[PDB]
Amino acid sequence: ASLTVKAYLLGKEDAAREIRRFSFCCSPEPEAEAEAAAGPGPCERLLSRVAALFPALRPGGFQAHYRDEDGDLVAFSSDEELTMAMSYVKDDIFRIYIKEKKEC
Amino acid sequence: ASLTVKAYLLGKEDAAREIRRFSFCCSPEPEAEAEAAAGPGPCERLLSRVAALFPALRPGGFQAHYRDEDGDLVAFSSDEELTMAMSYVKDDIFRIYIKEKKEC
Amino acid sequence: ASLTVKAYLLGKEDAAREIRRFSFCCSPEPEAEAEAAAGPGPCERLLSRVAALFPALRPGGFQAHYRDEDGDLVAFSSDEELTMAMSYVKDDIFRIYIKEKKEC
Amino acid sequence: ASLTVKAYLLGKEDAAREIRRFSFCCSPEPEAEAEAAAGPGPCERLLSRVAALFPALRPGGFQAHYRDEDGDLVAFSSDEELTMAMSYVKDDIFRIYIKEKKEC
Amino acid sequence: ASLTVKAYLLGKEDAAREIRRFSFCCSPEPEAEAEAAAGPGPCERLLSRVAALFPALRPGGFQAHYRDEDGDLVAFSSDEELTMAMSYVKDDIFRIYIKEKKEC
Amino acid sequence: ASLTVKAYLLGKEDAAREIRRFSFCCSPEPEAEAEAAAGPGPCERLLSRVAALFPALRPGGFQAHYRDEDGDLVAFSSDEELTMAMSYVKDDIFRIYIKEKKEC
Amino acid sequence: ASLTVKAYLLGKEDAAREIRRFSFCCSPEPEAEAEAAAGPGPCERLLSRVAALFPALRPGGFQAHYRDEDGDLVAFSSDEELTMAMSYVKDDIFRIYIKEKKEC
Amino acid sequence: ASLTVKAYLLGKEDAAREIRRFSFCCSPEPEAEAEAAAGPGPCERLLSRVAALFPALRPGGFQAHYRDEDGDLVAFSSDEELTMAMSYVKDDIFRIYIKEKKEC
Amino acid sequence: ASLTVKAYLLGKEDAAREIRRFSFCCSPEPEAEAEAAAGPGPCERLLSRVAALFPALRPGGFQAHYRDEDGDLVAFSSDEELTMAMSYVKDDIFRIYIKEKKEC
Amino acid sequence: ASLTVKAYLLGKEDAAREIRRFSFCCSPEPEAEAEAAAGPGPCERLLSRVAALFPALRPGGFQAHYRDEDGDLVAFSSDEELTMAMSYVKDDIFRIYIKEKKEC
Repeated sequence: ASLTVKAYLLGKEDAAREIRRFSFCCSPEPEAEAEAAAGPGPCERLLSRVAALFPALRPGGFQAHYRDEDGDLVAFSSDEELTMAMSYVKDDIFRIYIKEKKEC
Repeated sequence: ASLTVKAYLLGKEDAAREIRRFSFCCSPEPEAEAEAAAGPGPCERLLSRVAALFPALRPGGFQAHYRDEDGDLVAFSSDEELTMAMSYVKDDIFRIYIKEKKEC
Repeated sequence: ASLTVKAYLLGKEDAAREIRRFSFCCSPEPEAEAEAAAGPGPCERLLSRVAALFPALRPGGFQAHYRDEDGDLVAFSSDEELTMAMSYVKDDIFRIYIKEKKEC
Repeated sequence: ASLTVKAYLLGKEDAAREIRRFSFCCSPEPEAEAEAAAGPGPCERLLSRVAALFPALRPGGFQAHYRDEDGDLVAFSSDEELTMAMSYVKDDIFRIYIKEKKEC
Repeated sequence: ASLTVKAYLLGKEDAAREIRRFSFCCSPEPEAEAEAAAGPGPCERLLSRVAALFPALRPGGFQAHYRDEDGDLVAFSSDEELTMAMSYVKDDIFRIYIKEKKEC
Repeated sequence: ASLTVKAYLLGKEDAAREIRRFSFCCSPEPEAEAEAAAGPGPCERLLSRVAALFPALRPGGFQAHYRDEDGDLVAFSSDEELTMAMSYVKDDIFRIYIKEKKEC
Repeated sequence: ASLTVKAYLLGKEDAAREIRRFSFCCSPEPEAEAEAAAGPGPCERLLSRVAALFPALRPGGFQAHYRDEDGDLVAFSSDEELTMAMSYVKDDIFRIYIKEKKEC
Repeated sequence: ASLTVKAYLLGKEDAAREIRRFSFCCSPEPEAEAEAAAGPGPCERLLSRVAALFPALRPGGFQAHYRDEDGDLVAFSSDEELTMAMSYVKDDIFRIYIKEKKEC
Repeated sequence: ASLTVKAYLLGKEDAAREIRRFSFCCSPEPEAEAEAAAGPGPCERLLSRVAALFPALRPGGFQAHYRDEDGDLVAFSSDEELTMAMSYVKDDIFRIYIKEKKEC
Repeated sequence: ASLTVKAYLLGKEDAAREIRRFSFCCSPEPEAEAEAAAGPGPCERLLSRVAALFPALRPGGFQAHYRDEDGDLVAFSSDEELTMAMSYVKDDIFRIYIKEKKEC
């Protein structure tokens, strides 16, 4: 399941500041034997890869979102919630919206 | 009864700060024998799951609401009152509105 | 459980004089056999590490605090009370507030 | 009945000098058979635990209070009076106010 | 694989200020023996050549982009992402869009 | 790992008095054999080089800082803490903030 | 390497008081045999020539600066730091900013 | 599945001439045994009920529509197409748009 | 590959007369054994389904189109040309434009 | 060299009557050994494929054109002239204009 993720980085008034467009492999998985318990999570691997590409942000300091049917930026941080996020993929493009974690 | 809960987290002037959109299983229930008295309550399981998802709040320190026909944010904390809250579900989306418990 | 501790050292009017930001390993533990009774405590290892980093203070002469929901600097010195202190961690940052032990 | 007690230690002009925030188990009770007459009292177990945590005070030399509806620091020392003290719990936080027993 | 790169330098309101049009040799590579580990990267050689031509910018202080199918300026800085950038070449012209790295 | 350090020297109201901008080689290391135990530390080599450049300060009499995500000047003096300082590098610029050690 | 240096002399509120615009020969060097150890330094020859032109200042009593990408007046006094200063030359104009050394 | 149908009857320039607002029971179904093959269809029962309410139209002489995401009046006459029509229900209101079948 | 086809039926001045919006299963295929040579074609199954839904047209007497990047109604009748038609799908909606085959 | 050909079929007043948009493989060629002299020509394979797609025309009875820089429909029938036709490809779209061969 080759899945393209188009990571929007949002700015001041929720206008996009930098777009990245990488590829992601959620349903694919490594070798079918346990070298660990079971890897990282599918949302933990996503946020580890969004943090690796953008130079403007550091890992652990950003909140990834998506747009639902109402147009609202629904956040996601879990991997049982990333599966609800990915039911909104249009063609193969999973558009996420990155916002940084400021003061309050 | 698969039931989607869209948890709005309200901010300063009751504008939404973070939206979460999980799923909830009120009328479904576990195995039909008593390993306890009867579990937690259906409102106790809801507020335990809203607190588990949001990183911005800690359990016991938030008040969950809903909108009635007048547009008012009616609070709910009981499980005989959660049944009156859930008579306002529109399609299958049970929109709650989270507010934190500050000074006074 | 990698846990970041941001140690504020408070000054005259409870304004921060020096901030340190180390990492702490409370729930992790050494080898699963007894070379002693059971190590030091998880609060004894914390206050031994806060005293090791700051040159401005000496061990046994400082009181570590935290902020609760009311904004008050609740002190902690026990390890059954450090577990109540650590239920206020926000992302992974456990902010403590150090005050020195003066005359009276 | 898990019950959180936030022990304020009052100072010179009834300003708080040290806050402790422990947990207390009034309505819970041990094994349902008599190894004694009936334990200590529920107020005797409270004041034995407030004295155990604070290093700044010694047992038998402090007066625990609470705030009533008038804002007054009503003292309590009995266990038929601790039950009237605990009808002022707000969420699960039972705020007591400790004052030491000086000269006159 | 002779590949023409038309480097647009963007200005204030994303209007082009200076255009350069050089040639680039991504899939071609030097002698088939290791004088190093493996050269620079194919994106590192691109950004080293864009910085060499423009006198108006200095290396390390510019962000190269491209236009995707939506018309958005998708940035690229990696060499596993330059391969996704170069799937949008039209005839042999790989149009990149240079933006400088200002304050915030 | 070529790493640029931009040393701000702070003044009266934490306004910068002199900026220096040198280069630093933390992860690079000398010849792979022991002429000593293991050199100086990576934080000891940093503070020895900040003291060598500025004529306005003398070695052993300055405290180097950095800004975390909260905007606070977190100090660092150790080399297990310099590794946490250097997880805030933005492009390749590691901005430190120098303050001198006065009376009290 | 003919290199033009435009020496701004800054005044009260960092406004330019006198501009000089001379030429400088950093990478060029004299006869390829040692009449000395190796001349003066390339920063020592620069500050000896800035002091020779301006009548308003005397040698040893001025601090030469440059502007980095942030707009800050980064000072330089070394000749391993003048090489980092000269990576900001725009066409062939190396703009330095002179400030005199007053009381404190 | 109680489902409200708001039947707009369109006029000359696609302006609504009469609105009816009845209720419909698509996913509900009668007794679970075959008194026939399987009833009428779920679209045949809908158009039989729209024709029963409006006095201004006669059955077999009207075309029921719906609005898609583009704002276009997409017609439907089948019951495998009514299931695509009913994926646009907003709260529980299924707005259809009735147009009569004139000359050409 | 669930693929939605929105069939516009064009009228006199290429204005839409009736819209249908069905679903189509191009890349999906039946059981992996040959009961025939290989079914109908993927364009033959499309035009057999567009003719089945619209009552206003009869099979063999309509020309299906699509819009390319120039805005022109490019026709398609082959199944090696339907694969070029379907590279213009936007989200999952494959908009075709039906025109009937009149005199000349 | 994948090359898209957009075949316009011109009508009465040189307005397009049917557009086809196929793909063409001019510079690609079959197996590198002679089963014939050398295939058909690259213009003979083009006009054999334009005649295969359009049902409205028969092979040998149409004249293929292209637009030059003056906007004129320059015809081509040779394969040393098709190479001059294909120097006007814009992105990868080689727009030809088909006209039928009538009386005079």
